[PDB]
Amino acid sequence: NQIDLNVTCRYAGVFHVEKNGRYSISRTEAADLCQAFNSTLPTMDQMKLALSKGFETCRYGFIEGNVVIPRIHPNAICAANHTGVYILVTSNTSHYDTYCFNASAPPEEDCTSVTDLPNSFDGPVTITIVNRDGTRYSKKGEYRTHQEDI
Ligand SMILES: O=C(Nc1ccccc1)Nc1cccnc1
Repeated sequence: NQIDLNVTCRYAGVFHVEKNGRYSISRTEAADLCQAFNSTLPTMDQMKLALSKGFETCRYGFIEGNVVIPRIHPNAICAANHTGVYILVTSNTSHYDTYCFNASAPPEEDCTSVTDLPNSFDGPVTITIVNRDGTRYSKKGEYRTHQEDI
């Protein structure tokens, strides 16, 4: 009973979380997942500020109200070569990665690793935070509050 959560640098408190190496998070799960990091789904304004500080990914993820990809450098296989906060408009499907926003993180680029999951609750899952540099932090718990996400 294991969940891997790959996380990134934080940029103005915003970071990306990919679960189990696949698009696999629902909007309800995303809010619960960010809550386990004492975080919330970013607002568009928070995401735009993070982008301005150097944040980009090549993965769709929830923010508050939309599913987006922050892009700095045009890449044909990331958000159709767009720059800025690219907003997904048309999709059949409901599961993506998520972004999260931690107000207590540093104001600009924070590329230190994540070494805790401070607000997970008691539960049976081995949850492993996987940093981009491969460093890991694991703890037994749960973060999902909606049965349909389990
Ligand atoms: O904030 C964190 N831990 C913590 C919380 C309160 C007091 C002391 C430590 N971890 C974290 C979360 C989201 C992104 N990066 C790091």
